[PDB]
Amino acid sequence: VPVYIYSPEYVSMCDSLAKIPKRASMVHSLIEAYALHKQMRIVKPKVASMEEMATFHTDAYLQHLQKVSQEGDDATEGIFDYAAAIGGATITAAQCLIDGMCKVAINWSGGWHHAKKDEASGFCYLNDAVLGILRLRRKFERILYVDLDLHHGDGVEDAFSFTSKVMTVSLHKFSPGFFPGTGDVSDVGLGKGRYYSVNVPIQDGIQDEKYYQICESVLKEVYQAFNPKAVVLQLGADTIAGDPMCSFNMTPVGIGKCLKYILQWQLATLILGGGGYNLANTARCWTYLTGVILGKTLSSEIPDHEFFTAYGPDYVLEITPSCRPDRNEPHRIQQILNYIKGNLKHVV
Amino acid sequence: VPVYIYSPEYVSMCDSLAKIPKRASMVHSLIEAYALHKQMRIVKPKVASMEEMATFHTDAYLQHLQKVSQEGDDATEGIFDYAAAIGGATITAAQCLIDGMCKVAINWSGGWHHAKKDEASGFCYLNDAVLGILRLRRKFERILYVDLDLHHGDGVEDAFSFTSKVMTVSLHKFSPGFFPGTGDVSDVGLGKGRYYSVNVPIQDGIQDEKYYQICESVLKEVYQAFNPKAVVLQLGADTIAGDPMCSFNMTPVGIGKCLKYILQWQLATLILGGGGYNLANTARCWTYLTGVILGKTLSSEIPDHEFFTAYGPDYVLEITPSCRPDRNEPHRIQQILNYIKGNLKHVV
Ligand SMILES: Cc1ccc(C(=O)Nc2cc(C(=O)N(C)C)cc(-c3ccc(C(=O)NO)cc3)c2)cc1
Ligand SMILES: Cc1ccc(C(=O)Nc2cc(C(=O)N(C)C)cc(-c3ccc(C(=O)NO)cc3)c2)cc1
Ligand code: NA
Ligand code: NA
Ligand SMILES: [Zn+2]
Ligand SMILES: [Zn+2]
Repeated sequence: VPVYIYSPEYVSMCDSLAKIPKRASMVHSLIEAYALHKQMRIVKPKVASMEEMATFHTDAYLQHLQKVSQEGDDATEGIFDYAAAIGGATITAAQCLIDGMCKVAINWSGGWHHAKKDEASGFCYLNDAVLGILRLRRKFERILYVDLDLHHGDGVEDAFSFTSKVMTVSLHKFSPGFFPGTGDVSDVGLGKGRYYSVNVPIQDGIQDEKYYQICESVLKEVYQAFNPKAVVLQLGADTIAGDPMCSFNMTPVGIGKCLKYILQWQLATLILGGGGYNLANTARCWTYLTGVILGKTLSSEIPDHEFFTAYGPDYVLEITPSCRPDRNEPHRIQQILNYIKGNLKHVV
Repeated sequence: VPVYIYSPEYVSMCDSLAKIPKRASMVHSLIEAYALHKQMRIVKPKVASMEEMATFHTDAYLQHLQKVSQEGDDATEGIFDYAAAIGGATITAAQCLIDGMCKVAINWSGGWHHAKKDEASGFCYLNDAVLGILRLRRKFERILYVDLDLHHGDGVEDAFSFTSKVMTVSLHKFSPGFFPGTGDVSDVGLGKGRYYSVNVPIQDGIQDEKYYQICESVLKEVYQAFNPKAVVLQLGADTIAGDPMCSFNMTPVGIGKCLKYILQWQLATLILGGGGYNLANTARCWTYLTGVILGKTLSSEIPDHEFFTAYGPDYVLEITPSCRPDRNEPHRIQQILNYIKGNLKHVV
């Protein structure tokens, strides 16, 4: 059955740093509230060690990061303790997969895909996704990373754009001035890790229907033109309607079919989170996806949990798309899918 | 000359509160660097007292904020202090105007237009703009509040919904899911003040010419129809191209014109800053604008000051639009321009 990397101390840990909200708690609180945890194997995460974070980051960086982590912004205090934890969490998820414990491991507080080996970007100071991928390598030769967060999962792409052992697929918003700004379809990787990096530029207003069509064909091509052995899926919920981001118009269900599509492969999957700046909703989303993984249909009545009052004013689990246009012209998308399939003709 | 509300103590204040990043020193540091300050009157703000704040907020509210602000995130500590300091700063600006000390009073760290009398909203705890409006109402009768920050300045509209003594005009983005969510053009005030609340809902990618041209038409009709005596202008720099918000595609010049226009009126104007989450960008903007207020032209190159590295790699004060389309279907805009001009018939 799935593994849920959870421990009170970890949740409380992912609700700290000067500019952090209590999203870890709300997410757990609901998964707990619908009793989904009861259907999972809970594992308590470890705190990664400098030596482990260092598998991907430069000693120099970790040492500095740490140094500052106590001082604050003289970057706040905690970041290193914080990072160490989530990092540890992801690695624990990978370890369980590797140790044929589960075929699905979950770390919803992970997904910090904007960090580099020697640099922090997009409030990510550790690339817990790379650390897990690396960890999967020990038994899995080919790893596939799918990023469904609204932003480009550069950190990870970048981390591996020189090998063909790790393939990444990032569906993100791509518009001049939108962060990070990287990820156009022509960005296929470098040297030997060329054509093993996929990016699908989408625009605002895509809904469940078109988003999945793109998800599925792309994944379809990939799977057979890369034949992976393990998957790292990051599901940042900034594509879900409601979110400050106000860019895509998705609901947990769309993302849920994209999730089912992967799960069916029957491969070792590491499930991460990432953005989701509409607390209640992000919690609605990963709690929904956690149901998908369990094969349980969830009630639409938000239980009476410590954070109930925040699921106003309808207090139900479904999310309704905002009344916003799709600026996605259906043929441009076809131009991209085509391109990609071409790029894939170079993957062996 | 114009007044610049600066205080070492005020900038240190405004550059901290746990998740408050150093935007205040950046803006001063650059205005200071271009030596604009030398041509203004630097006035030290006062802090606001419970009573000054109470002018607009409920003692209950004021005291809750007060309490928490001591504890911290047990919302950090300071919030009350921060609020009362920034409030104090607008109050001072307005008194200067009232005393006919100057014609323009600047407080780039104010413009927290989302706060309610008894509720914080959109990161705003105190509504330092209202308090300044309420301070102008001692001497002035008809106050006009123009809000050119990406968002609807609802807290200040609400505050004056039933009075025809204050007219609020807000140009902002209005789209299903975009915060705060209010501001349609059909939100014209209530009872005694119906038609005294003006809202201009725009879409993404508007640039300097379309934007200005709209601004100018509403302000012309508003000026002739409401005939103001003092102005309160909020210039949140989140419309500028670059900015995380990736919504409008403006440069300080399109906003510089709106400001210049308002200034042609020769009325006591209070300038407030506001959103602007691209620090170097915001500083550039408000430095350009302060130069507008002074009527001076600035070096395209950035002087060398404490936050110099931060303005690279082309170290200049201009900003270039982004390659994103404008979604303001021309015909729809006019519809607004007309509903408004018709609404402005019933104003005395
Ligand atoms: C009140 C307020 C509201 C919003 C922002 C905001 O958007 N901040 C802000 C600025 C920037 C940015 O441009 N940088 C280069 C760091 C990036 C982000 C940002 C947003 C989302 C993600 C993300 O989804 N990571 O995968 C990363 C980074 C946020 C700041 C203040
Ligand atoms: C990484 C990250 C990036 C961005 C945000 C973010 O946008 N937060 C966030 C959430 C909400 C919200 O929905 N509320 C109900 C508070 C509103 C705002 C928000 C955004 C912009 C403004 C503003 O520009 N006022 O003029 C005010 C408030 C920001 C949060 C995290
Ligand atoms: Na996505
Ligand atoms: Na506005
Ligand atoms: Zn994101
Ligand atoms: Zn704003």
